[PDB]
Amino acid sequence: ATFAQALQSVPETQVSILDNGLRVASEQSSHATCTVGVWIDAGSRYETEKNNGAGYFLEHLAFKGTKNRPGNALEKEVESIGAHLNAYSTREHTAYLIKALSKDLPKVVELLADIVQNSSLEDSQIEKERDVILREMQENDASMQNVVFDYLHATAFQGTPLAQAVEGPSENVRRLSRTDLTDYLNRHYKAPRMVLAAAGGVEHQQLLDLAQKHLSSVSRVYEEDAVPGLTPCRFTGSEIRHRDDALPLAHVAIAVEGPGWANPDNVTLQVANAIIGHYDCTYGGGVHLSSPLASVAVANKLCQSFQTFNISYSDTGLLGAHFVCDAMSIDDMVFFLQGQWMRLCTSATESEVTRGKNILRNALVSHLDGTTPVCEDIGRSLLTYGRRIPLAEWESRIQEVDAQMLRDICSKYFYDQCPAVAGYGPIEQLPDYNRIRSGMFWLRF
Amino acid sequence: MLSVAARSGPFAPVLSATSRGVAGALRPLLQGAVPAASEPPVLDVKRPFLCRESLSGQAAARPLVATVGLNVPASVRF
Amino acid sequence: QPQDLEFTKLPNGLVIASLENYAPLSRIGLFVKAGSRYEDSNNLGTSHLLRLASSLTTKGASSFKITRGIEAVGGKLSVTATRENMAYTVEGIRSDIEILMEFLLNVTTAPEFRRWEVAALRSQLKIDKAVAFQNSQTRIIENLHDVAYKNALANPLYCPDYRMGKITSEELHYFVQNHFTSARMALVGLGVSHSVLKQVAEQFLNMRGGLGLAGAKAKYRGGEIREQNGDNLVHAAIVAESAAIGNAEANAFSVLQHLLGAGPHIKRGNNTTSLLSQSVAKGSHQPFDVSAFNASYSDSGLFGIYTISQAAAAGEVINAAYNQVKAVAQGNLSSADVQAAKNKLKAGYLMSVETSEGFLSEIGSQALAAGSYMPPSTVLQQIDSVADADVVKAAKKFVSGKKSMAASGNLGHTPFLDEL
Repeated sequence: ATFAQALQSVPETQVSILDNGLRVASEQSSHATCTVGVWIDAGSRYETEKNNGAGYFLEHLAFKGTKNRPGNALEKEVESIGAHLNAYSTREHTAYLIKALSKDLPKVVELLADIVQNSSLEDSQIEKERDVILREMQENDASMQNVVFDYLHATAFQGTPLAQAVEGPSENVRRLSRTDLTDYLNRHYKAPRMVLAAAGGVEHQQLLDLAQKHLSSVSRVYEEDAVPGLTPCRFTGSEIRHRDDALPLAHVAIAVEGPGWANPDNVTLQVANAIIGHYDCTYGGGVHLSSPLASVAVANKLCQSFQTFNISYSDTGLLGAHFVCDAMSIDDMVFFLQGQWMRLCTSATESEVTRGKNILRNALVSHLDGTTPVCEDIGRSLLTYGRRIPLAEWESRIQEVDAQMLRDICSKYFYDQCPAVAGYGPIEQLPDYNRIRSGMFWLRF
Repeated sequence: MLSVAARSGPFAPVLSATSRGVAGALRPLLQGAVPAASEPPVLDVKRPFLCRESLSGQAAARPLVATVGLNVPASVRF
Repeated sequence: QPQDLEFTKLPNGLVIASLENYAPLSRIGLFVKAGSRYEDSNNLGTSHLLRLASSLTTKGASSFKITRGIEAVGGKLSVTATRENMAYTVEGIRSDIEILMEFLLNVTTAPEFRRWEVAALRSQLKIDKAVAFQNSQTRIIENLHDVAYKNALANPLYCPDYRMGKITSEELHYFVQNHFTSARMALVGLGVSHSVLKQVAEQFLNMRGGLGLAGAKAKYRGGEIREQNGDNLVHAAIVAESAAIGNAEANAFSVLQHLLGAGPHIKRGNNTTSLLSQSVAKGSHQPFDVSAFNASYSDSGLFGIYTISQAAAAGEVINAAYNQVKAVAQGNLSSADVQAAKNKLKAGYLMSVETSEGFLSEIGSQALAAGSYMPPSTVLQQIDSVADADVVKAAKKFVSGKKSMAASGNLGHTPFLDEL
């Protein structure tokens, strides 16, 4: 019962393609429940600064009434069977997913076929959701990490569609019309950019038959033959700082340019993140934490929390660290963080690499647990890689990483690079961009 | 006898609060001092709730569950 | 491949449940009947410090060794506490699960409790209580239990402010020696065989005494605490006594909860089948959120209504929800709504046991409460056995029962218990 044959024992994701070109993928388990979702390759990266809130406003409007299920009927027979309905939008993907029982598997599928295909976008509902979205952005203004990550995207991807937020600016929310939403639907809800994913108690032939019966004969043709393309986004080494001294804590994110989805170096970079790790003030480890940054943050009482991120988009991304701390510690925190990066560029040993490999293995195997994250991973995998990468392949790519190539990849993506810095709060002691840029290399090396 | 000092004998300084704007010639008995009360910890502010749509789900329905971890942030479920 | 859940009660009372599903990630929990309900008024907050003391020095493994070994193998250690029981869960891959097994058993059964470590850890007690009390419904649930019970369920999950700086090591030793005994523990494993789990059970879990201390039966008082703190939103909870765990009527109460609304099913939905949301939403033009609160403990129950509303319209929201439950109690309900509530309850249970953590929590709770493993099909069968007249009886028991109220916010328009 070793780890290798245990990862071989995971069931294979079965993928088929319909006539219109939409992918249908399923993974079967012994659970009595299931998660069935639709993943669309559409987001704020596909918007041209006149419909910047379009995908957000459509996912607000998607569950409020369709042509065959007007008004609140769709609510009534999604929750008469105890199913849960969820939707989210990133900068590159959109997901509509249902958690239900296995025996309610057909109706759920046609409910999805009722949502992404025959949505009715009523004008008074448009006004109500416009007000709802305006005050929901007002709610999101007071969450400092969302503001900091939006600032980081805006200063790292300037002049590109990757800088803008998923919600868009408030003026676009005030002036989006029904015609622009229908144009967004008819441009981006195309069959070759849709994956119907299912996980749990799902029979793949039954799912394929239901997708043939319900999801066929949709889209596949641009009506004016205006095929859109995804241009590369320029990374800009820059800094944004929003100083506001009345806030109790300060949030700072520092990132560099990532390689993208298709680059295998992400795996190595993930191990690097596992060496630095994360910390929060409620952690029980204290000073004996294996991460040197977390141990020195406990010992010197520096940060409220820190975390490392590797956000990947189509051949680009942000690889870095976010920390919240009080003002008087900020610069000192930056110093220690940069030191850890240079340690990973210069003096990475095999013990911390083995620890990071074990942490990454445990992290991905623990993340793939339950029908919802498995279906979520299937949807992202067929949208990004074009295939579902098996977990044994992930284990092989982890186990091929040693200290030498970790040093090489960390030096290629970290050493002597211009970062993107976002800061919010009492950020007076946040150092200059020149000091941070000087801290991104070592004179001793 | 229509006063709290004439009708409530021992409970005169607890039903009445007497401050001095300008101090008199005689010092008051029991001067008193504040022995350096501790500072509450500084926490990041939570998002508010200004629509019904984000308030939906905030009401508790299950017993309180607390969870701590070695390298996992502490959480509470309702 | 998870062929059978295999179950064994040892003669010292220790329960062992294991399931070899051949999963790549083994998860092992120890469930102890040593919650916050077993403290009296002399050692309040001891269970909170015991929950935070999972990474201290043990006689067999130091704190540095425990933290470094657990993070070196990539696994994790978690403590989950309710008012009734505590659970110590360790998580790892199969090839180094056993080092985590001595770590888990050393922490749970042989603490050293050095006084300088707990003196360093009481600041963590203060920080953890502040982080937990950052949001208002935690304090509402704490105040509601303190309202509802005289003893043995009204003890707080988090340490009181005066008890910080005063919990000593011998109090923790007394609590562990009186409550972490063999007849109140269940060792549950997912991804391990029964033989390894039973041999570490006989090699570790045989040195403890017996049934330990009894308890105090959790008698009911009722009342009201109103905490004026000037929030923009008023949080109110009105609860009454209900059935305990193991009573059939409690199942009916669960159905009644899903008759009234136990949470949304659509991200940004209107809650069309929620009776409380339908009754309140027709008279409110400003944001609100109303649900049914259900809490069943091994000797007691608490069923009620949770409301979050504006300060100026708390009274009409509370009165509309209470009138909706009163209308349910007078036999005004549809059988289709009872069937939908049953479907909601069954789907919620099957989604709760979907993950491995929820599955092992369910197995440990069942082994502690009843000493046996009940299959989910039997759980759904006894859910389907509930009559609608039982739901009417549960609503009538809530209506005719003595109420308990915990409120917070700007309570200038929040009604009192006699004003309902």
